[PDB]
Amino acid sequence: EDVVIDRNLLILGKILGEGEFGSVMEGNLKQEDGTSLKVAVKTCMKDFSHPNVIRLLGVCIEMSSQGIPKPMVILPFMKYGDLHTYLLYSRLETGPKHIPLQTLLKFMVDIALGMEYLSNRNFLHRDLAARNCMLRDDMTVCVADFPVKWIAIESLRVYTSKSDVWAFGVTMWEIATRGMTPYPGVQNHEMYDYLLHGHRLKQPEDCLDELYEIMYSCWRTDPLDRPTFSVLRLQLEKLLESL
Ligand SMILES: CCCCNc1ncc(-c2ccccn2)c(N[C@H]2CC[C@H](O)CC2)n1
Ligand SMILES: [Cl-]
Ligand SMILES: [Cl-]
Ligand SMILES: [Cl-]
Ligand SMILES: [Cl-]
Ligand SMILES: [Mg+2]
Repeated sequence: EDVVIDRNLLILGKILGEGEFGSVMEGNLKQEDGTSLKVAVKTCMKDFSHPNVIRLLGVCIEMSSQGIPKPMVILPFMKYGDLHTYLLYSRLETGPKHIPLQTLLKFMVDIALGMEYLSNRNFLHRDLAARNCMLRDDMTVCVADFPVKWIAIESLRVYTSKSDVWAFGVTMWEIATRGMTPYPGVQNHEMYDYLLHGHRLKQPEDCLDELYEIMYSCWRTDPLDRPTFSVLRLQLEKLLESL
């Protein structure tokens, strides 16, 4: 209840994208200090506080004409949008400049730092992917939105933090390939058999051997054999310093 906001401080606009239970609308939130803030409205998070984890600005429950409730979650606006679509733009003219290797690692580290936070609070993401990572105006990444080619083999139906590491591994692959779909040539219904027979995501063309080892360690068959987010973050931070 301490999260709720009076709708009269909210103005909706265009549609930014399509979400799970409905569409996401841009909007203006009139802040306490009287100013107006650009926000995103989707049409457990308030306890989260971390720069690489999406913050919740509040919630609105607009009543309809018939009285059926229309809940709305107020989130920050990020002009650079989801990270998946950003990777695709970068390899085109007009879009963002060619993303260097170092910057790509900074994305991975940010995500790693964000998952380290949620994993310390023993919170499972259950849907980590490059599409669910947003780029702030300072080009830092934050996790949000908490599908077969991202799910861990053991979960194909048990889920732990080590499954988030699996998804994190795939996300690293998405980033290193600048927006490729996982498992080219393989179809969704073949994934369990494909993984069960020991096959994993192949190494990208220009990717570093020591960067592939890190993301490969995310797909070890035994979840307990996989590294924690704290180990992963430091490995990426150290690989980044060696450039
Ligand atoms: C995780 C979503 C938080 C909302 N913030 C935001 N800000 C700007 C854009 C944005 C920025 C540029 C262009 C379009 N949308 C955006 N797109 C959504 C991303 C997720 C998707 O499921 C729905 C749309 N979200
Ligand atoms: Cl409105
Ligand atoms: Cl945020
Ligand atoms: Cl962009
Ligand atoms: Cl592959
Ligand atoms: Mg999403």
